[PDB]
Formats: sequence, structure tokens, C-alpha cells
Amino acid sequence: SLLEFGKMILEETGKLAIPSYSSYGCYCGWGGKGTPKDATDRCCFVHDCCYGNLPDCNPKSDRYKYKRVNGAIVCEKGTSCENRICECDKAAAICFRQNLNTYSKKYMLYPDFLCKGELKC
Amino acid sequence: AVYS
Repeated sequence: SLLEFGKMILEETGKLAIPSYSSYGCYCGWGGKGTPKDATDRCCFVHDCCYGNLPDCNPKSDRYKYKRVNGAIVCEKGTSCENRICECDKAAAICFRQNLNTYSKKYMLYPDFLCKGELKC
Repeated sequence: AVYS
């Protein structure tokens, strides 16, 4: 769920999910249109695609468990939906950590009309 | 909480 996902992101990057990653570029958040603006936005795009691979799961509400093994994220064993949701989130959190260097505030609250072009998962 |  968004509860577990927010806490991972905070742990990983030290930024709060809302407002740092809830309205960033074209894909972090609500969004789903156009060309991702930068590496961080790409993390969100791949994360959206990841959720897209799960039809009959509910990523926003479905709760999974995970533990830290010296920093490493380890998804604990639940339903198959919970397992796969946790892996999508884990990949996003790390992707975020990897790209922190190029995170730009210029992309926060990015306007919809500038979210142009197309990209297939 | 909700990154959507």
C-alpha cells in the first residue's frame, strides 16, 4: 500500500513521498501521459508499468510486509499480489535513491499541458 | 498518504 511505499521512500531518500514525489514531472503521482522528464520521473514511469503488470492486484490498498537486512529491502512472504507489489515498490525506492543527485525542484507540481509525447511500458 |  501507499503506506508501506511512503515509508520506504522516506527511509531510502530521506524525502517525504508527499510532497516530493506525489506531483513530480509527468509520472510521479496521479499522472500517466507523455515523455518522462528526467531519471526520477523515469523511475515513476517504470513503477506505473510495474503496477500495470498486475491487473487483479490493488496497489494502493493492499498491505505487504518488508524488513531491512543491513539496509537491503527484503519483501516478506504474503499473497502473490502482495509479493509482486512489494517488488515494484522496492525497485522504485532504489531507483529514487540512485537518482537523488539529479532530483530538481523545477519538476515539482509540474503542469499537465507540458506532459507531451508518448511512451509504451 | 497518497502518491497516487
